[PDB]
Amino acid sequence: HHVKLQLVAVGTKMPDWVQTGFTEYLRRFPKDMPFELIEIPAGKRGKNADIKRILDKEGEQMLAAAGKNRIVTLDIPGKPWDTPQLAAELERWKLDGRDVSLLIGGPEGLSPACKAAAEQSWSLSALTLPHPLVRVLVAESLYRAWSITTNHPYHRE
Amino acid sequence: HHVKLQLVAVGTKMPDWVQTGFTEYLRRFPKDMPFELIEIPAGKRGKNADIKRILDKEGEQMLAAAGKNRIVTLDIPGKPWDTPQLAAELERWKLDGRDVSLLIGGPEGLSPACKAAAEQSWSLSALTLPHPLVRVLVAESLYRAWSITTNHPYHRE
Ligand SMILES: Nc1ncnc2c1ncn2[C@@H]1O[C@H](C[C@@H](N)CC[C@H](N)C(=O)O)[C@@H](O)[C@H]1O
Ligand SMILES: Nc1ncnc2c1ncn2[C@@H]1O[C@H](C[C@@H](N)CC[C@H](N)C(=O)O)[C@@H](O)[C@H]1O
Repeated sequence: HHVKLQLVAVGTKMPDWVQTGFTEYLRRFPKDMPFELIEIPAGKRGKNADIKRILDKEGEQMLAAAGKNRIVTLDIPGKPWDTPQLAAELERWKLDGRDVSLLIGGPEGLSPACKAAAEQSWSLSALTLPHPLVRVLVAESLYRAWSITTNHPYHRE
Repeated sequence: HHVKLQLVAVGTKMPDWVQTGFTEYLRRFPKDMPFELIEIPAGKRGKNADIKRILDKEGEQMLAAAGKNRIVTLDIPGKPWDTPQLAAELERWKLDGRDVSLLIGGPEGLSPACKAAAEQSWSLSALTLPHPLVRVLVAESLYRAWSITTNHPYHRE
C-alpha cells in the first residue's frame, strides 16, 4: 500500500551543507514512499572506554528502531548494487510490503548483532566514507532509483 | 616540488550546498598538494543534435585541459579503489611528480577519446552518481587518502 524507507543512523548534528542536501532529496520522495530519518544516540567515546560495549549498546537501539522491518545494512563489504539493480531492489521491497530500515553505523561501524540481523547488505563504495556523506548518498541513490520506477524525469541523464 | 590535483569537469551548475561542501574539503588541502577545479563548458542538446558529435567536442576540450598531465578518469566501470589503495595511488602520483587531471564527464558521460586517453580509471561506486556529488566525493576521498599519508587526524578522527 505504501513503503517507508527509514534510515536508522548513529550520530547527530551534521554539517549544514549536509543537512541541507539530505533534506533536499528527502522532501522529493512521494507520499506513498516516504523517506525518514531515525537517529540513534552515539555512545560516549573517551579514554579507557569499552568500544565493544558501546557498539553493542548502539546496535540494540538500532534493532529496537527497526522492529519487524526489512533490515538492510549499509556496509562496505555488502552488495555493490548499480543503479538499475537498486531500482529492482526497491521494486522488491515494494512487493515485500514491509517498511525498510536502512542501518548506518557510527564511528566504529555496525555491531555484530546488526550484521547478523541484516536481510540484505548494501555497499555504496569501496571507500571508507564519512557518515554524513553516506546519509546524502543513500537519499540520492534511492531517489534516483525511485524515479526510474515511476519514469520520472530526474533519472533521464 | 608540490604536485597538483586538477579536477577537469564538464562545466555544470552546482547547488549551493554542494558548492559549500566541495569548497570545505578543497580548502583543507595543503600547499604541498593543491586541489583545483577546471570546468569545461557543456554542449547544448539542441533538436536533432547528434549526441556523439556533441560528446567529442566536450572531450577534446577536456584533453586540452589535461595537457601533458597524468590522466585519471572518474568512471563507473573503472577501478573500485578502497581508501588504503587510494592513498597508495596518491603516493604513486607523487613519485611521478606529474600533475594529475581527474576527469568528470557531462550528462552523457565521458567522450570515447577521454576514456581512451586514460592512464587509469577510477570508480567511486557501482551507482550512477550525479555530477555534483562526484565532485564532493573526489574531494573528500582524496583528502582522506592524503590524511592517511601524513597521519593527519581526519582519517583517524
Ligand atoms: N562504502 C560504504 N558503503 C556502505 N556503507 C558505508 C560505507 N562507508 C561507510 N559506511 C557506513 O558508514 C558507517 C561508518 C562511518 N560512520 C565511517 C566513519 C568513521 N568514523 C571513520 O572514521 O571512517 C559504517 O558503519 C557503514 O554503515
Ligand atoms: N560511480 C562513479 N564512479 C566514478 N565516476 C562516476 C560515477 N558515477 C558518475 N560518475 C561521473 O559522473 C559523470 C556523469 C554521469 N552521471 C554519467 C552517467 C553514466 N554515463 C551512466 O549512464 O551510468 C560520468 O561521466 C562520470 O565521470
